[PDB]
Amino acid sequence: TQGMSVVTSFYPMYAMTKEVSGDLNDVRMIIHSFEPSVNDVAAIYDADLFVYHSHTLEAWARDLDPNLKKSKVDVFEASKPLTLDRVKLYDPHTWTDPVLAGEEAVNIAKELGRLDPKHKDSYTKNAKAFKKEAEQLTEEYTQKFKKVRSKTFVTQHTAFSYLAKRFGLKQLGISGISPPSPRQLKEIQDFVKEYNVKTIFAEDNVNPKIAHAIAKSTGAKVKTLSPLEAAPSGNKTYLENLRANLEVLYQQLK
Ligand SMILES: [Zn+2]
Repeated sequence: TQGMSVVTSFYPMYAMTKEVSGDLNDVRMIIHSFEPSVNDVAAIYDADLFVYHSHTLEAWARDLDPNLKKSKVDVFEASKPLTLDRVKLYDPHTWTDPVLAGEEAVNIAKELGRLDPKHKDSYTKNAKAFKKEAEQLTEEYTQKFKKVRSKTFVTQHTAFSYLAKRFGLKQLGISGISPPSPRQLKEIQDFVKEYNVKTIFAEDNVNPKIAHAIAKSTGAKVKTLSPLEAAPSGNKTYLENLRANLEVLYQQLK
């Protein structure tokens, strides 16, 4: 409507762009196994800016060909300047590390500014505030995590490896990069005991029966920890949502 038409692949892309773009543009949203519908694709070609995270995640972003469709959408890989770790094929889940969520918002600002130079400074300022909020979050939880009685946890999938590097914590996913054999089940329960883990973290929108069973047979409590891959209910900013989840983690490792 007003300003540029911006499309994004999934919640962390949507929320970072939205906060960095402030009230200037039109920001909309369209995961490991997701293919765009014919409507999604049409709406990408129709946009000025489509923001996705990594071709290691939304692999389909590469099949887009604005040249053929005589469209002028700018296909934009927001995590390019980020070094990704190998599994562990790379682990895409950088967004749950507050610092790295920062670098990526800063990057999305840069691109918005290329597309629309008049408000360049404005994108920049919003990115800086986001960055500086991410750093207050990193610090607060750097303090909090060095005084917990349990530094290890298990999550429904391997989505928190970056969050875990950042806070000196150890994680294991029941599934891997994407949402487990009989051996793996056994290995997970052994990991739980070797490290004495008191909470298995399910995620909403993935069937929790396997986490409950592991927890049951292992003396551990199931709880919920969101990779922020699906959009959260409510009206919190990206980092408010990331904070609430760091805090579930700490309440449980406390
Ligand atoms: Zn994931």
